[PDB]
Amino acid sequence: TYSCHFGPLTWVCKPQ
Amino acid sequence: TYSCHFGPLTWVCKPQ
Amino acid sequence: KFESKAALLAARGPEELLCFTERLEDLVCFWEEAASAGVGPGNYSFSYQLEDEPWKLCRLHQAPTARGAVRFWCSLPTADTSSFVPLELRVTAASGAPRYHRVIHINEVVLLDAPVGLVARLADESGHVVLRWLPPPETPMTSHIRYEVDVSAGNGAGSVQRVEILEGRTECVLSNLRGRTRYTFAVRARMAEPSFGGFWSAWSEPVSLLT
Amino acid sequence: KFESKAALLAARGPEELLCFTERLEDLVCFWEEAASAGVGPGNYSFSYQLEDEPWKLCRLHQAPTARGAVRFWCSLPTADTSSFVPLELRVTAASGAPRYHRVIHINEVVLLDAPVGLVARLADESGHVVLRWLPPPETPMTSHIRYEVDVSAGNGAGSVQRVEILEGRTECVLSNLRGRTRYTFAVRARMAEPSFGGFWSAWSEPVSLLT
Repeated sequence: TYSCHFGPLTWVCKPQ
Repeated sequence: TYSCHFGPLTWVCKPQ
Repeated sequence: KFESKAALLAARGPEELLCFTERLEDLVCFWEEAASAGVGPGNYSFSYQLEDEPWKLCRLHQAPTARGAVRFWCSLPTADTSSFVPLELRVTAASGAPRYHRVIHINEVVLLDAPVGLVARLADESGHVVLRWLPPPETPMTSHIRYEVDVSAGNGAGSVQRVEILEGRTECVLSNLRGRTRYTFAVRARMAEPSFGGFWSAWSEPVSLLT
Repeated sequence: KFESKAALLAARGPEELLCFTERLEDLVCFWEEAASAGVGPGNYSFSYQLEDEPWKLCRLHQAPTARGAVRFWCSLPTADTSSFVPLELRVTAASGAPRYHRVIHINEVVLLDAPVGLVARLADESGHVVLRWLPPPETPMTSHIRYEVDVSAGNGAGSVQRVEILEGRTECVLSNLRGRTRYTFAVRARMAEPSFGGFWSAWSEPVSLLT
């Protein structure tokens, strides 16, 4: 559903 | 990077 | 009808386009106005657009407000209910005149169903209150939900005492308080920061202990 | 010294393949054994298989252990440190003679660096001690990290007192300690459940305070 990566706090997601 | 979708507890990812 | 009649009378102020999500795959937006002659949905157009997607127009509906005003609404089809992106909303009158303009994040306007299964217990060996419960039914991302416990009752004392609760937690031991006191409890659910945002749910059905 | 020599006289279990991740784009695996006349890293082959990627090889290094045993290690290439897939591991003698075989998940094997900037202060207003620190330097996903606080006291006075701090918190206020005592505090971090798993870090350099 979303595209995520490890950010400095938590997940930075975005809709695929 | 990872493909996550909401889950019961928290996200569910798998590497892209 | 006491609680019911209180609302008819509890007047709010200005109109506003109000949006909210219950699970994270739906979006409902509405507004309410004075009932007026043959002014139905056909006189309005509700246009939305997910950032970088073709502009879209959803179906307006109408139903009455328990107060005699009218309510117009749209339900976005799940497929467009994606989070983490800027959703632009536009409500326009068929004369060309603009009614509302808003930009939102669906992930910041959550309004969960309230918690179920509230059970209270006397932690017999210590002598106190052990508070447990269930999250909004059929709702995801369980380990994001923050809670709020509302302790109260005990004649004349207007204790409506509240204690926050960290996410994913569904148990609280009201360890230290009274002896022979009637106590009634209830609790609210809220999506936690900073990913999500939203509004405080309705109180969960109360539970009464009697120390 | 003392901790080193104490370390040097400690016990020991058998051979065991050991892997761990520090930041979340790296993996180190190693195993120890006895020195050998004519044995080098080129005596075994270290290969891995990141699910549905083909078998690959990692080159071994060899380093002496303070105790007089030798250490074989290798650190995986960045494009291979993916987090939610099974990692096939196998170490074999340079004659195809079998040595090790494990299967892991880089997310379930986190071993973070130690916390930094730990400071202790006396909350003038209430008489309370407030501890502060920062997360392991350059570590991503910091609101998922849990911390444990160690309180070790003066002269003959020391009972073992530890403190659980919830993930995301990088402060803590210790209330209820004896007066004119010397308190030395220290922190250590861990990736919280149920996403990540692993080992508790090393302690941080500590601060000491005269109540």
